[PDB]
Amino acid sequence: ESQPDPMPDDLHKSSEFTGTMGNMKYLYDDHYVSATKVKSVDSFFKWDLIYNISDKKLKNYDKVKTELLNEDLAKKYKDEVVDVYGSNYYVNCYFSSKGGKTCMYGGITKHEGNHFDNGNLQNVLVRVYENKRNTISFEVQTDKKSVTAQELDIKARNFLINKKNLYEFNSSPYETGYIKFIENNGNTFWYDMMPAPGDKFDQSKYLMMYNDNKTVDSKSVKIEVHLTTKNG
Amino acid sequence: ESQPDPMPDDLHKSSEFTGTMGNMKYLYDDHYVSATKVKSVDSFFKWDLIYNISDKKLKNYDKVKTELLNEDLAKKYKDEVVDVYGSNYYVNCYFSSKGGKTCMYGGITKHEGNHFDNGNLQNVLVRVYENKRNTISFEVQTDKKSVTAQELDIKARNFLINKKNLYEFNSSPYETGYIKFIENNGNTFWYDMMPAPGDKFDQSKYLMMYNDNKTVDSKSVKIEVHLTTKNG
Amino acid sequence: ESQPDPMPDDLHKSSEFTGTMGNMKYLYDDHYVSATKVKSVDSFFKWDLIYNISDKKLKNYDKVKTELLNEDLAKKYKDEVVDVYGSNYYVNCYFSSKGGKTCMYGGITKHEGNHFDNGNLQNVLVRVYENKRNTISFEVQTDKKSVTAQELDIKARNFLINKKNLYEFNSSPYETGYIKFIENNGNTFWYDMMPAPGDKFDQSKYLMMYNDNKTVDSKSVKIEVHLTTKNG
Amino acid sequence: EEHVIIQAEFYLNPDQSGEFMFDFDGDEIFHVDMAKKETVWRLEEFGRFASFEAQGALANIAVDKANLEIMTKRSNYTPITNVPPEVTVLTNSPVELREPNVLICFIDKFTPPVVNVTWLRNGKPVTTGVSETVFLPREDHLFRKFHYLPFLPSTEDVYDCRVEHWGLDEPLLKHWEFDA
Amino acid sequence: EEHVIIQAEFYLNPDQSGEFMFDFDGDEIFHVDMAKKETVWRLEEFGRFASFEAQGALANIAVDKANLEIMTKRSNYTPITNVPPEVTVLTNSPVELREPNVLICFIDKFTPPVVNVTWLRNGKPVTTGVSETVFLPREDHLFRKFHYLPFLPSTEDVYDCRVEHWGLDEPLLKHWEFDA
Amino acid sequence: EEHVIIQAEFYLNPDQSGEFMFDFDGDEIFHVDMAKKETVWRLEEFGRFASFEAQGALANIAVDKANLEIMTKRSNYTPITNVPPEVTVLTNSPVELREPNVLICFIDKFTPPVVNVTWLRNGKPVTTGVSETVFLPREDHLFRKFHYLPFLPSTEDVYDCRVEHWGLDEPLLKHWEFDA
Amino acid sequence: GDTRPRFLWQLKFECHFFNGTERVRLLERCIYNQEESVRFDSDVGEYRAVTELGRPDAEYWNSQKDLLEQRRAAVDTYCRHNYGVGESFTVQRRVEPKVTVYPSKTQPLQHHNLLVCSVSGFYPGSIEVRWFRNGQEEKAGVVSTGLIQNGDWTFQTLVMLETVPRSGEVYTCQVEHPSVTSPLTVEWRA
Amino acid sequence: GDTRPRFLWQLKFECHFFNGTERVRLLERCIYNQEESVRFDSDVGEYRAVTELGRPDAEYWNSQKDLLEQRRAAVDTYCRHNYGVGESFTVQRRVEPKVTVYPSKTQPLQHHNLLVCSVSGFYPGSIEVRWFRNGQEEKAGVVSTGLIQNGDWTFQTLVMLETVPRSGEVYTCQVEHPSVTSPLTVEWRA
Amino acid sequence: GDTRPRFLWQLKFECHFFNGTERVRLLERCIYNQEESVRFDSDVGEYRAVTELGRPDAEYWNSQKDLLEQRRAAVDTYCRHNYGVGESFTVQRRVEPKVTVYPSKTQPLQHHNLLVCSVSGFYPGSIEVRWFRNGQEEKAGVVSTGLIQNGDWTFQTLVMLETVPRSGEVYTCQVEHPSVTSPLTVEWRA
Amino acid sequence: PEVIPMFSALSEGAT
Amino acid sequence: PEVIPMFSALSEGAT
Amino acid sequence: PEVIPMFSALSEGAT
Repeated sequence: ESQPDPMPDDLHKSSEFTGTMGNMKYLYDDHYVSATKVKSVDSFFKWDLIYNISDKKLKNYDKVKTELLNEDLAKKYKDEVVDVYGSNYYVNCYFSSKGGKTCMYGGITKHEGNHFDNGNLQNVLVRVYENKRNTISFEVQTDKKSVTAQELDIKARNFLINKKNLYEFNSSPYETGYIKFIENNGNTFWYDMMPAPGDKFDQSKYLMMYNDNKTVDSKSVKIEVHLTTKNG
Repeated sequence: ESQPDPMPDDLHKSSEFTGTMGNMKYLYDDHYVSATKVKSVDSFFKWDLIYNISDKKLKNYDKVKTELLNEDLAKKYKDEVVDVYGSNYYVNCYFSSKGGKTCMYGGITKHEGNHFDNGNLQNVLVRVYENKRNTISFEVQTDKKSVTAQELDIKARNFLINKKNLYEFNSSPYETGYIKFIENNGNTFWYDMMPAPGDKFDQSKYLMMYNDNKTVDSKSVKIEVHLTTKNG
Repeated sequence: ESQPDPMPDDLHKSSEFTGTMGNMKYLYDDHYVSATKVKSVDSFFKWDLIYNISDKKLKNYDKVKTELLNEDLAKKYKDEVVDVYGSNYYVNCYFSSKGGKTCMYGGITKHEGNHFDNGNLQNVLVRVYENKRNTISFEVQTDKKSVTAQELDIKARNFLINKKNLYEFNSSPYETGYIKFIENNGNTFWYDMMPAPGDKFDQSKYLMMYNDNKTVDSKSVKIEVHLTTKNG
Repeated sequence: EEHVIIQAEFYLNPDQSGEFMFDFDGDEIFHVDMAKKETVWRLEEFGRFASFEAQGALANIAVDKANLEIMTKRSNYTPITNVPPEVTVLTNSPVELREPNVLICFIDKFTPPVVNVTWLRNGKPVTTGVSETVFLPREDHLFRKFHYLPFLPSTEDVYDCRVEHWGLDEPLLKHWEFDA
Repeated sequence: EEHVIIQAEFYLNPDQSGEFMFDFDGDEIFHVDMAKKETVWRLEEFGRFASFEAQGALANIAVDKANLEIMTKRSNYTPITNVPPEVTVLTNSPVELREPNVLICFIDKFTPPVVNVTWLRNGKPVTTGVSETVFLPREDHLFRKFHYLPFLPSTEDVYDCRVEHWGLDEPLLKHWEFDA
Repeated sequence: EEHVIIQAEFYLNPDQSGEFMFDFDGDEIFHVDMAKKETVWRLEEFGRFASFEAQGALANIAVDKANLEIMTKRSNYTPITNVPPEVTVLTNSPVELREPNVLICFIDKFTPPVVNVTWLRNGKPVTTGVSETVFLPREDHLFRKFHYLPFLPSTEDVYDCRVEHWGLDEPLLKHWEFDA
Repeated sequence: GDTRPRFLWQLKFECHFFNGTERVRLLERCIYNQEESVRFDSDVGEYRAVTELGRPDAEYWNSQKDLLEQRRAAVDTYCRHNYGVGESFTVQRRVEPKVTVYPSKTQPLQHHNLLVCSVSGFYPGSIEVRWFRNGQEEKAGVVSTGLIQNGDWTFQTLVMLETVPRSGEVYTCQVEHPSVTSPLTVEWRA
Repeated sequence: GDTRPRFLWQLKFECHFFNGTERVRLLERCIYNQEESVRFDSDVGEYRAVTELGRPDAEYWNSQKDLLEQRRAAVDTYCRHNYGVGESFTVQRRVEPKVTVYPSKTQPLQHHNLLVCSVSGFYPGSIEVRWFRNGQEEKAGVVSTGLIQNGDWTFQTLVMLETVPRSGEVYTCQVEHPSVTSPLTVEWRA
Repeated sequence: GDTRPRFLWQLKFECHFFNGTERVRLLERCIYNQEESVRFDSDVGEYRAVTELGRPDAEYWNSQKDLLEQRRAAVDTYCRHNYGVGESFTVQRRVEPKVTVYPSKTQPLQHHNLLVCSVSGFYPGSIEVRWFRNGQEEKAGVVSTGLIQNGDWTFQTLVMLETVPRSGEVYTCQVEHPSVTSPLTVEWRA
Repeated sequence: PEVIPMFSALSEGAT
Repeated sequence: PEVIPMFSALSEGAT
Repeated sequence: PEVIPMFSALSEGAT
């Protein structure tokens, strides 16, 4: 079957997080690694792959290490021409390789025949619910037929940050939040959108959820963002 | 298996009935419809049959509608020569047919070869228990080999009314009461003899229990009347 | 499987016994019946056997009745040349037979090929634990390959009485105690070493536990005596 | 106007069908079970705010039958013209995979008030959790009726509402499948 | 008189049977289990109102055996004459279908005190819930005994109390069936 | 001296094995799970008395790899000489029948830090309840390691600790059976 | 097979209420098969045959003073009465609608986006659904499937809107219903 | 097969009580196989051989003063003692009878009705069962199966009554037992 | 098969403590495959190449003042620090030994009894096991399997004693361990 | 509160 | 309360 | 209380 939806107790509450929400916002606000038709060139640990991807933006890195859930997953893509898309971090990003470095998890998709002829992008439906009621609906776009949930998730939150202040420097307008993916085969899974309780946000630990390199069919997958305001 | 005997909580208490017990007495005190070798002539609803039976006594009706538990039961006896015996009511007796009318439930038995040669009647044992102890015992009689439990029940209560004041105008000497039938095959079933709690007795609703047209073998069936006085 | 070890609640407490512990000590302090190569000569009840065994010591008896768990057990050894070893009693020792009498339970072993050539005795390990910790260890000896647990038990307690004051005239230094036997096949069983709660010790009733005539392999069986002091 | 409360009843020969119900703006408030002789509220809570003496429906229905007999004879036994139903299948709400929903089979604009409705899950008859309403009135004097089937959407299951009525030359099957 | 309390005991050779019991107006109060060496009250509650030191029965029984030996020799080993039992089967109370009851097998007027009794439900041996008493005394010095079988009446089940005794040339079967 | 606390770490090419642990008088205090990026205390209670920031091991290990690369090249790619392990099987305590115990497979004096260990109960692989430690340091710079197997003694079961290492020409099997 | 002719007879008492219980009209109607034959309109005051088949009844019932008197007062004793009794759970019954906006699975003509505003599970049936493009109401392109009565005291409806989407536009679906004091809105960000 | 001769020996001490503990008699008896050989009757005061087989014992036991003295006082130390001990749960034990009346499944001679009065589960065994026809006791036609001792401190009995039933007659079964202060009655209405 | 050459690199920081935290020595050592190449000994004060392979590092690291300064103070900031932190559950960890005495399953030379004193499940490893024959310590015949470290913060050891058993003798096994204030003793009664 | 029904009127001949 | 038994007397020769 | 680690020093060339 699929992953059971969360119960209010299953979700992180921003009210229980006393750190700087800006460090969560940072991961999704016009922040991401993107590369097309590349192959890994090294590996730190057997479950990760390293690519030569440069920071077109601010030249902050030219080497990117992506960690996967296990060796098989890393073995699968080691010698393949792929595309990369994910949210990177620097705090506690470590690895040597024989130029700045940056880190991430999952985000790999085979490049061969996974694109649309002539710059055609695929729209994906995202419906936002605030306190159980659909408030706004929109679409995010991707250039891949089979895209990682991470890519879609990142794009959804980028949008919500700008238009719903999903994340602010200190705290958020919402108490709980989770993004749910529904596949055309009935299978569903979700991610908690709030930081773990406490006074410090561990970017590396949080992004590790994109570990599984979960992919979905962009032309048929649907997305639902469920949020709640503290009181209502 | 057979119907589980009643627990004190399962039985109606006359003390919880504040209506006129005389309306219950009315149904069993020298009160009954009886007809021999007749066939239905109409039907109001698919589960009932209507007969041309006259009130030999006080000329109170010439049409009788008997309701059954279901259509099959009504279909079974529709075109048969039968005998009828049951307790009728007038309050809320309704039906049209193309002379007074009266109503009842079940009470039908095939007439063909169900009688005893030369007015011979079959005696049936009835043992009365007051507070778990056999107080009196007697017999009721029927002219049928296979007789409805309703006929036997009616005759038992007619006797108990005259000799034990089973029912009086207002209230009864007994708190609870149920008449139990024991068939030669071990199967048993019982009827509550007291009116439902409340301030009004619904004759029609109460008699509906004779709905199933339950029949038993008169030469082998046994009857037990279990009563209790309020205190003892 | 084997008999479950005792829980503190499963054991008799000497503190709850207000009789004379000397009557328990009596059963194990240089006290026992011993005979080699003999055959029963009578029987009181079908589950017991009677032998002509004299009291070499103080000439207190020349007839011994041993009771078994059942007839089959008595039938098994009735006409066999056996050896006897057990703890006898006199209080409530009853039986007629056609010279003093004494009584006991079990203690029978076939004599044929159950001994060691040239007075060689078999040592058996006994480890003593006081409050869960091994305090002393020693061995008891037997002349039989297959010996009754009763014989071994008796010898162990004889030793502990002299060297650990296991039993004293009035009361014991220990609160609880049980002797556990471990067979080379993993099977285990134990005996409570304290008298039943109360103000009177029933020797006959207590020794009845040796009823089953339980035997074990002397060259491989191990013994553990577990005791506890009232406080510690 | 803004509200209409209708007390509708009928008797059909030779089926011997009788019905007595109350309607509020097109929605049934209750009807009477002629066999158990009791009031059946469309929604449970209604029965806690009001009551109805079922025996009243039984008295009326007896008069209605007598009248049917008179009228039948008065028209020179002119029988009713069968008018076949319009059948539509829909979910009570937008459908989402593995999200509980209810299939609704709407049988409308038909007479006489007698129909046989069955549900089919992948070509096979479904009985679990199905419910239905009694015949509801229409201004044109024909009838409406609803049959429901609670289900869990999936791209594997396909359904059919199979309707039979003397006005239909053959049984009508309305298909439904997840196409959203 | 109005009451008789009897202390009855016996020893039988070569069976080695020993018994020690107390009788009140024909009903056993208790007997002693010679193997477990304990008092067995006929009815549980008796044991809460009185007690008996079982060892006393064991001392007596030993004297009884010695005496049996003396007497056996004194009569020039005159063995006992087997007297076969009268067997009757009855229910402890009037029988009613599916109404719990108990079949009682009464073995009376027999000696020596040794019998084999088995119950048969439809020709097959029954073991469930059966109980029995010890040999009870009679003024004529023969014995009585009761075996019980709790059951649920029915027109399908038939029972038999099968009794074996050296006085009976063949096993005696007393049949019982619902004929009420 | 009386106490030694060692922080030991290593990186192995081309296996890409990395380890970071703390040792107290030969007993591991904790090590860091490089994948989950967390501290794993040898004994649960340690983690309630102290803490360690796992990210620190990850920073070090990255430097250790870079250094391994430099050194590998500096030695003219001189590969390590395989040194086969000494394997011993023992129970953590004296064995008694049906008395819970634990089989310990001690793999010592070997390098490089890579081994395949499997348990065998009567010639078949055992997986239930088995646990193991990480590679522990030795003064001679070789390694030690422990694998455990909780079991219930019996004269029927026989075990084998099967060890594979590039220094062993063939897999080594250390047998164990109840001989006490 | 079963081919016997059927003969139906319906009886209907319709109570029509205007401005609550301000004005009430009772309409008693008899229908033989599919033909209304006779009726009593409280506005008329007596029975009137609707077809020849009913003439006998209109005449016979109008000759019964007790009947006519009862029929004439039913607007009070029957209609206004039952209205007072059921008012709390019928006239006042209110269940808020579930509103969600998403593009249609259709989308025929390419460079166009057909939007679907789904409104369901509501009661009463009275409801207003409007579409807006950047704060101004849309008149054309709007299409509805109509009000659907589910038969369980619940309604639903879909109101589509054909659009030529431009990045930045905000297409709003507005719903006004007796269950809420202020309108419900669900936006589509193009 | 097992054909060995058996040799039995019984010992019985009978305590007979009259008027409670007013008069008590102890009877000690020895029986070889089925033959009582010797006995001690407290009314006699010494052992008496019952048959030649017992002569030696009567003579030998009578020569033992301690034995005779004990036997002579047992009527107090044994009989009256154990009576005091068991009195509460034996002499005073009382369990009321279950009484039910129904016709016999027999009914041989036609125009006759054989009635069955079933009385069971009672204790002690002392009980009086009588039949009455309209208030007057019946002497003839009455037949009993006798008192049945169930062996579990319970008794039962059936008392039939042959009758020539006449509508209106009341045949009563009356039961008097130590368990009840007033008689129990169960009527048969003919 | 997998036959690629392996290349290992170990880094170890050893803190040696004498008299608690009275004297502390830090030893930082680097090992290429099985060869220690360079190290920093707090007693020396700077890095020293252990083999030619490490010369470059000793020279390069000694040229970094910040590094040397940190290494020079680590004996306080690193060693004494972590000792204070782990002291309660390491240096002070105490688990009492399980002691049991029984003869060996061996027993080679006949008229002799080889005794086994089993001491297990204890911590720390420091422990003293001695055998005594009637109160006087045994020097010869004693043999140990040595101290076994189980890898789970537990130790065990077996100390045998060859004897010529004589009825009455008392062979005692004595165990002194930090977990107990007074020695543990388990006797074997010969 | 009780919902009150209107009662059916009998046609002539049906009476 | 204890029920007291009568004790058996031994015949001569059995003694 | 936190256990503090010593940090690895980079060889020249690895830097």
